[PDB]
Amino acid sequence: SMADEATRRVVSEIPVLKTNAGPRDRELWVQRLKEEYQSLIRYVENNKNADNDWFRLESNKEGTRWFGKCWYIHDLLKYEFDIEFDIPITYPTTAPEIAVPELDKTAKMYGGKICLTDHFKPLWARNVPKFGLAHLMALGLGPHLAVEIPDLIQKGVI
Repeated sequence: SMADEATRRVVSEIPVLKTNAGPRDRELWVQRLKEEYQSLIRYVENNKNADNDWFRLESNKEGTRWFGKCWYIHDLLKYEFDIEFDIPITYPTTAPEIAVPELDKTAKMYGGKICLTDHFKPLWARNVPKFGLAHLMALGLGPHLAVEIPDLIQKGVI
């Protein structure tokens, strides 16, 4: 319950996605992407109320390449990081691999691609295709930054 209660507490205000289709899937992809932007923009607006407007994302015309910025705040000091990911052909079953290239200074990184907890993959698999890029940010990058950025600051690499 407690895995289930926690996820829900983090994402219940984020629009659930419905369409089970990846980039190759024509109108279903077009519909999927509209769900991605729907879910992304509500999260971002909710984040403004939370005084935790911690990321911007944008995509190419076909919505297969993503890039943007995240912001972490430690001891009142703000840190910015460039982020990117491509959409796997197998999305939304296969979660994308988020890259923070400029950190490629930490061991939790293979080219620029961060290393999430072993707990993320099962968490994503249990929810396919309801979770999207909003949830990847909310349940993946978010908790990663809360462990990684304090560690790197302490290690004097940031």
